[PDB]
Amino acid sequence: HHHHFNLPPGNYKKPKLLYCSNGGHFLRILPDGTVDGTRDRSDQHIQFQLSAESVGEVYIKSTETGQYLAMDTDGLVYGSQTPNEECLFLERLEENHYNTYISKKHAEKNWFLGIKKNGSVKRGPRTHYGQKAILFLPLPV
Repeated sequence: HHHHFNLPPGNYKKPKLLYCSNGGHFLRILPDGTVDGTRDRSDQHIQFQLSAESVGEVYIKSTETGQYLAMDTDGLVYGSQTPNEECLFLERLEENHYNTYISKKHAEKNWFLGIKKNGSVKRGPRTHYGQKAILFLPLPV
């Protein structure tokens, strides 16, 4: 409805690292549910298992902790112990080669997952099409 349907080649079979090209950070969920970006390729909290719920709809789960990436009503990204509506993301291809993650619940507002150059995760409303912060590369673990 609100977005295009260009999809990235499949990437759920194996766990992946979600590399943000903006500042070169790996998405990370700390045990306390804190979400940020880290440049430390040796972190034990940057590995995720993605799975398709519906074509183009995914869940992003931390393999270390089992926490699910989610986005709250206020646009803040957090780690959810259990899967819910806030955990569904629209996985799309962007600029022909990257992956973008749009909050399903907030799809009409174009709220995305994105990381600033300083490694801080962005609030939903601060993100938008055209930004570098929303571009991810799923890398092998």
